[PDB]
Amino acid sequence: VDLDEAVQRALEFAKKEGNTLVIVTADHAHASQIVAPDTKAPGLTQALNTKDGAVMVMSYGNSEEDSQEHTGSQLRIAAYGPHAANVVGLTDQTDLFYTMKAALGLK
Amino acid sequence: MQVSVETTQGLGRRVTITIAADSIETAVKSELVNVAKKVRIDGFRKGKVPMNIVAQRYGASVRQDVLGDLMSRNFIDAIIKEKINPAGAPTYVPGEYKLGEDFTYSVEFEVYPEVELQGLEAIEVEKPIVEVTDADVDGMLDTLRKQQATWKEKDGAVEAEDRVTIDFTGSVDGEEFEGGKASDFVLAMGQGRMIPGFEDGIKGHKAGEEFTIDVTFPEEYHAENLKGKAAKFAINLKKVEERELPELTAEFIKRFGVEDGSVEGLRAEVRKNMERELKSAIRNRVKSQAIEGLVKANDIDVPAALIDSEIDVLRRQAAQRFGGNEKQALELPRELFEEQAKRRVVVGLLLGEVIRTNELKADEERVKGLIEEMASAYEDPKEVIEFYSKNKELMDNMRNVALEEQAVEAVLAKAKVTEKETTFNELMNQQA
Repeated sequence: VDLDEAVQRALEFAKKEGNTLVIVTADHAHASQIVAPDTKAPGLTQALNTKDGAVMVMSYGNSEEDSQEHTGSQLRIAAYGPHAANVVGLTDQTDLFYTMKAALGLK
Repeated sequence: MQVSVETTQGLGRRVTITIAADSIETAVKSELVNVAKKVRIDGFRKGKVPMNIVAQRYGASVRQDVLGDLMSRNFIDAIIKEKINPAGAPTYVPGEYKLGEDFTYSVEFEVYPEVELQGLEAIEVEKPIVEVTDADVDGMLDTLRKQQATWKEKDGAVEAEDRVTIDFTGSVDGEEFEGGKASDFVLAMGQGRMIPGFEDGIKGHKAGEEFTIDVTFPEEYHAENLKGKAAKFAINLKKVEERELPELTAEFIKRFGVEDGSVEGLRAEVRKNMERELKSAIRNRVKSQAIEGLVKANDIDVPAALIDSEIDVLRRQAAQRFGGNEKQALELPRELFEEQAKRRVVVGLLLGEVIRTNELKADEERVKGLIEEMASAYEDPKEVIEFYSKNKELMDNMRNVALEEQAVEAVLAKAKVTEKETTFNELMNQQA
């Protein structure tokens, strides 16, 4: 006859410990992330909507135009780096009507 | 040439080149007189010592030195007559070399396999014709006002976008769960640290009343210990607050990219800015739907060569923003980039095959549009237009991406693409 232990406060205290706004934080993994990857367990501690990193690169010193110059590294105006001199020399007949160089091996 | 064109497995083809004994002894000998020319002693050599002695005794060390080059000469020789574009990485596995005898080495590299286009018409893409309408312009500007809002209190009136201070004592299904209480929490109505039902019981009342609300956790709600259960929350309203709209002062509103600081100039400024973000994100939307549909619909054994290339670009991209690691990028954990890069290869293979099948070529005016609009995202377009259009190497690169986009829209003309017209609330504004 020790029911007073099981019911002591509520159960233990309430259950155990607390929080800023007490609910068990579940994810809601949809977002602007369209149905394309797997990512069945993303986790991710809240985050900020979808688009955030833009006016800062979080590297070198590139944000304000003061320190944006010289270290202008934030992927400003993009370009492909397939390796080698695109065609290289040997393409022979890839059978395309213009040399697409997204990716290239050998080096 | 003395070669044994074997295959290790599938793509990995092993052209085991063995340079002929006579050809090595001659090639090394020809390189040894070049060493003598480099040190200028060739003209001091009176021919008193015959060439056999300087090759066999002195040049006994300088052998693998010459073979390093010779392996590459037979490589470029082989792949040209074999008509193979050298994929993988040329792996010269040296069997052995005896004194002036045959040098066996297994050159292992990849070949390009059979590519199959399929399920092209099966792919379900969406084409959202999104613009930043007056609703989106003023609505999102209003959200910006309510994010940068002046803190104030009011006597007993709470609405959907105000602020509150409460202490609650909730219980889920009848259990005083994890915590139970949450004392003096400041709820800015418009946050997302609580579910619907809860917030709806806050945002339509006044301070002084201490009541309960009935909420229920969704079936989609990933916390199983809460999922389906009805949670009763005794909400104690102690403070009614407002995140009041701040002043859109001329000296403040100008700072959003308006010269004179006109409100109509801000609406116009965020029209062009949010649309510059928007249409590029529409491009990523429709393209990634087509691209995923392509990979998922199609089968091919993917060369590690091209995977290493896409990983490498993603390593540079990572290191760039990971403190700017100066060409340390190569060492960055491959597994982070492995899958997405291999995906980006399957993209390049299928879209390249769509360029072939649909017989496409990059249009200069299309490349021009891409340049000027990508550069219109900056206050420096002119130097970008010059950086691409005055450089055939980088203009050809931008012909590659233009033709790749033509390849996407070539698949879209085949695929189940549902075109719709809608507001900015569609595309990135999926805040759920």
